[PDB]
Amino acid sequence: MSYNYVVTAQKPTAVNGCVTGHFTSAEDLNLLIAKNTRLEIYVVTAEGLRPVKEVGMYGKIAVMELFRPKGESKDLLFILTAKYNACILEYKQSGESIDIITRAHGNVQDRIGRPSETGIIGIIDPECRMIGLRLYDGLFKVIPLDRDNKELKAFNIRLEELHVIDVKFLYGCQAPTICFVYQDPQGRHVKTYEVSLREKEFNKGPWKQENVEAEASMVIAVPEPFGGAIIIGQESITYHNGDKYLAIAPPIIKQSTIVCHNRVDPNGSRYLLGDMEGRLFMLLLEKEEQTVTLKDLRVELLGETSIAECLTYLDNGVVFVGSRLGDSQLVKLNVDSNEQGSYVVAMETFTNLGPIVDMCVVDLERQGQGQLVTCSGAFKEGSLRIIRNGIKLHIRTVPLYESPRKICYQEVSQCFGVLSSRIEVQDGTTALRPSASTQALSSSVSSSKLFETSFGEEVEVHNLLIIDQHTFEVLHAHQFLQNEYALSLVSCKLGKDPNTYFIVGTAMVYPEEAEPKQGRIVVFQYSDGKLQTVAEKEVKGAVYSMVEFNGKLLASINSTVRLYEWTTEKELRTECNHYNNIMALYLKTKGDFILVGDLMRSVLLLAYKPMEGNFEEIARDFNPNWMSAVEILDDDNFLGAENAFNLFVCQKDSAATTDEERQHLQEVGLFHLGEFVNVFCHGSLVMQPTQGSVLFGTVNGMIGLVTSLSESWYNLLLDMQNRLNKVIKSVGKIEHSFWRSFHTERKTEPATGFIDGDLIESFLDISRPKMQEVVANLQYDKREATADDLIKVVEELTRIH
Amino acid sequence: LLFCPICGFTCRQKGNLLRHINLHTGEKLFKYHLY
Amino acid sequence: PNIINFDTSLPTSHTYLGADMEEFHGRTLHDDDSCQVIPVLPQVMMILIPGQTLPLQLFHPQEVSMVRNLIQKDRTFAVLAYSNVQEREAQFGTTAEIYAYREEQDFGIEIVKVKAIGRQRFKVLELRTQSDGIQQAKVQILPECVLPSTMSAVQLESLNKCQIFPSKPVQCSYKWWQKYQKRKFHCANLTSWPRWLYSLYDAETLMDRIKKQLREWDENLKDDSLPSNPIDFSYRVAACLPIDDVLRIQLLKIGSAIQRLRCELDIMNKCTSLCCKQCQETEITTKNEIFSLSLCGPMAAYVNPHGYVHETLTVYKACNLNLIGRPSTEHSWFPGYAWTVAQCKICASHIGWKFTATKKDMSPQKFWGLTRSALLPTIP
Ligand SMILES: O=C1CC[C@H](N2C(=O)c3ccc(N4CCOCC4)cc3C2=O)C(=O)N1
Ligand SMILES: [Zn+2]
Ligand SMILES: [Zn+2]
Repeated sequence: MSYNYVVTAQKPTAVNGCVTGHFTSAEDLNLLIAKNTRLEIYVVTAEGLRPVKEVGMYGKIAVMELFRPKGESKDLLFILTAKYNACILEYKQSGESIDIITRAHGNVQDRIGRPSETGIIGIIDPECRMIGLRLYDGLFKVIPLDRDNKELKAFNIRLEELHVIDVKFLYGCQAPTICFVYQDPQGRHVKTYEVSLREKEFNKGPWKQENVEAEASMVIAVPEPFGGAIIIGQESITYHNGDKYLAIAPPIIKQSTIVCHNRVDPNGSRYLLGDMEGRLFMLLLEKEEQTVTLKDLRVELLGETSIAECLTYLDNGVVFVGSRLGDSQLVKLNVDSNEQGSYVVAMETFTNLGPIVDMCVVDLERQGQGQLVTCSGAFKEGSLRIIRNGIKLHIRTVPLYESPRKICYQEVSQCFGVLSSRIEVQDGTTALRPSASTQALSSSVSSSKLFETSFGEEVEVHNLLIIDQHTFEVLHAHQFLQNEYALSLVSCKLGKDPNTYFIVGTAMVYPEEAEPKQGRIVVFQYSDGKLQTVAEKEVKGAVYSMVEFNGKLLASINSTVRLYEWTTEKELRTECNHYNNIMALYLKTKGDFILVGDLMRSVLLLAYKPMEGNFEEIARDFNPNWMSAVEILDDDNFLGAENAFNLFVCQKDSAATTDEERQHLQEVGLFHLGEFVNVFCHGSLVMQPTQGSVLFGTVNGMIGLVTSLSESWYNLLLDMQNRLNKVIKSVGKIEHSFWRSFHTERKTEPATGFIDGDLIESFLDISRPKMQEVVANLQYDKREATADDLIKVVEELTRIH
Repeated sequence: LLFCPICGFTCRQKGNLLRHINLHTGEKLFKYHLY
Repeated sequence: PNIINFDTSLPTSHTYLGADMEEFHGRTLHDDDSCQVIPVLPQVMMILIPGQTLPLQLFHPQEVSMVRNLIQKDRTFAVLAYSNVQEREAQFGTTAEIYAYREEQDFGIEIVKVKAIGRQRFKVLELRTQSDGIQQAKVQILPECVLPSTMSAVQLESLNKCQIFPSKPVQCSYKWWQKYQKRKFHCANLTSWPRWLYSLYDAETLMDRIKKQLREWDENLKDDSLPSNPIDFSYRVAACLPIDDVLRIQLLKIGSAIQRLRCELDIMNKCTSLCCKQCQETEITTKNEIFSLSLCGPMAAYVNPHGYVHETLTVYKACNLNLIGRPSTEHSWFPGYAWTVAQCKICASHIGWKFTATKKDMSPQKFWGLTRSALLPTIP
């Protein structure tokens, strides 16, 4: 009963996987990068990366491995998607035509099983005898890598260790041995098994079971002639091989967890390691011949990069650093350190807009074309991103070196108000690095009468930053009270006051209290380059959200919705209250309607009654599920994002006979987006068929657009989707309907009420014979639809973003 | 001597027994309970 | 509130009912939303929470025959959650699986003693009377909505490894929970909400807070004595809370363990006093007096010699109670203790009993058991 259209204005930019090998040809050195649903294949050259291809997958790439079974001249690519679609693909080039062949594919889902705590694990035997998957606790799935197994038919082997933390395939074994670190009440142990395909079962591992560090997390399968494995934990790096045992406890790696690694040398003599704070180390394996055996382990701090999700060493000291929290990097490892003792020098930076935690659409140049200003990144990678359509999407970066959380725009003062957070070590606290909040032109610290420790303890300092819209310099930085957490920010006029204010909601958060018991609503005015605290109100809870409601202020305090009026004395006077029994995390408004939402999808819809001066529960829809954002498309339709990365639409249908149906929001649209939407925002990026425009920003840095379609256009485009799915060859042979089906966990239903804009737009990139196949016996305005009419329709659709 | 089927109330005369038993706020399903 | 030398496992056995009874271990469950038809006992009227034990005595021949039939087949009947006791409203109910049965011919009449256990909540689709006087009801088996972790969707693949914490140590708790929050909800920086906000919806954190608030009721409350599953823990807490019937109905309606735990924490933090139902101002006790003398928590259901079911809450102190009778060990619900009738001082209505230890070496020497149906919660 709803008709919506979703397009990707910006493709996902966060990197969640990178591999190196020989995929395009036996001689080329290829780098493969996974950006959620995109796969980018580059050829590594002395001049950097040469993009060879980019492919769209109908899934979230969770596993991506390259292997070369005996008889193959190039590497084959094994990919598993978050919905458990497995595929072995090959790279075929005919003249100038590039196409990723699908050598084999299947779905390795099990109808039963709890998804593992540590997520999906996918490994391949060094001899390419099989693929080992860890998807559910207590089971180990084996896919024999026999060329006859074109359906990727796997079998399970029971694991006696339910809490497996990591697992790898060992080198130099006559049988496909696995070494894995797991946990039990007695601590963490490294254990080895010997997989048998003939018997489809485990066998006693080569060496033995052994006890490891309490925080052992990472397993590295060292190649020949070393063999064995390296276990990396919080404080120690150990090497186990048969009876041989080695250990080191370097103090450099003790201030951050090592999360990613990569083998530098083919013989395993060098490894790259990366911590959670952007430090890049080198691990060196000193070998001595007696047969070659390991002599010692040494760790060196190569330098500092962007906070790395994955690392891969390409060649000639060049390393690609794929990051989720910041721009990906191409850096070079120098032989000798520079003046600051860093061996790492950045060569290239690849843009990454994710995570987008908030954004606002503003017409800075006032040409009638909006620009999207987003709070992207986290920690030292935090920044503002100004995105505008070019004459294809020009992006400007404003580094902040601290996490930006909320953003709003003030036309009168020509500035943005940005809530930001910086981590400070409780030394009495000191900043880790210079950041926007500390280097502001002028600054102030909250001073309100209202309201243990350790050296290594970390605390969050929250600031309101006034940033010029032209130079994007930090004009002002106001620091909030200690332990105060700034949650909401609006800029608006109130009452008869002709001034425009920045209004901030904050909660007093202490580690002792489970939920905040007191909080603040602060009203600042930015005038003549000064930020003055015009008013201050104490409330008994956390002000989770705030909105200007028809000249008044509508705030959400814990589980209450409070409407304040702005009296002549410039103070907030409570006009009315409403109690919902749910924490009003999301608070949207349209006209006199208020949408109140909870983290568990408990949606309700209130209406303000001016004559009665009170709220009334117009409608309600409670359904246990995690919810990340909501928006009001129009008076009736409400759009939200929920678990398993899917959009949903709820409809009120006030013209219902029975009062039960008048108080129910029937879900009228579901669509597996594949992205975790963080923020919704009404606006458009094109100069001002479809109605409305709601941009949304997600965790992977993707920006999408949702608009409303008429029933006729929705039916036509649904028909077009059905036509195309039979014509377009999906990579990995994943069905589009399965990809876009609502997912959750073991509970999937087909998507409805949503037109996949990307699939429609792909109609323009197919050969004319394919277009003719797609357009056949179709009805267009009835009449006999022709290829050119659909080309015109798709071209019109492409202009909304 | 008189017992209350609901609680262990004990009393001598009968009027108080009926008063208390009726005081019990409940459907007092005497049909399904008393021996 | 002396140290409990008492074997808290005693009352849960319902030794007062009689000697050993035919115990059935044949657990029976119906698939989610599976439509079923089940019988009903008109005698029972209590709100049964799944996992809570309901003891009963039946003397009427119709009920005896019905339970005899139930022993064959599944041994599962229904308990209607009467929103309004009159006219048997019964918009929701709970399946009770009979797990103990005994038969006796004392008094010259056939008598059957039963112990059932709540198994599954359900919605009543159709309630119809049979020719034998045993109502048979249509049952839509409500499901247990199990949600994944809040950060399961937003979780960096690199940090997925190391998500398993080492263990809990046998200030230390505060530091461990700070570390747990910091590590579990790190990827909360990828979203628009803080870590503590996600902690407010974390199953483990909510159970820990509930345990912290329960420990005041039992100093010997070893963790193993409380369920570790969020669903079982939530149902146990809901069964042990001294709340009115409307709140019990509300807790039964909720299908998600997270929501049940949040509502339970709200109720615990709000309710303060326990007052007389037949009055409106005579406060019989306060939450601070609630203490657990059983493995089932402070509040549990027992039967009298005439089959009436009382949900008694055990406390170490009561006020405004007029005592009647003499300490009688007969049919005492707490072995080694003698009971006496207790009435409200103002309206002289039955509120509960006072129990006194029969041995001088037994602690606590005295305490009280107040019937839930004879009390109402009072907020300040
Ligand atoms: O803990 C306890 C205390 C109360 C409870 N109870 C009753 O409500 C009750 C009512 C009448 C009773 N009589 C039946 C006839 O001859 C003696 C008096 C006995 C009880 C009794 O034990 C119980 O069974 N166990
Ligand atoms: Zn009585
Ligand atoms: Zn009274």
